[PDB]
Amino acid sequence: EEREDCWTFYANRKYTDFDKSFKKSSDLDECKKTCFKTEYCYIVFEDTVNKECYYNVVDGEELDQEKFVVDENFTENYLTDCEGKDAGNAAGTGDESDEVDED
Repeated sequence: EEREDCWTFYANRKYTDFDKSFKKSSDLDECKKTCFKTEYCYIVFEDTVNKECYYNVVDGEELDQEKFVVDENFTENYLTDCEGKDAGNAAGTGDESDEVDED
């Protein structure tokens, strides 16, 4: 749906581990839908190069951007202070940190 969960972008990051269990299919819609689906609805990891979407389907509320280190080929965006829809749109996924072009 056009009312998404709003993912707040902070930085290109990874703490170099994907144990939190993510699934990758890149459909913006699919990702929202997956987010809305679990409990957690909150962390999403995107592959900057492949333009892919991994959605965190488990509790990783403790995944903090600032304890996270930079994985250059990934963009990290997490639902920050939304927990509802109403007007849900947030185009910031891989938007911050321009290296080559817009990435």
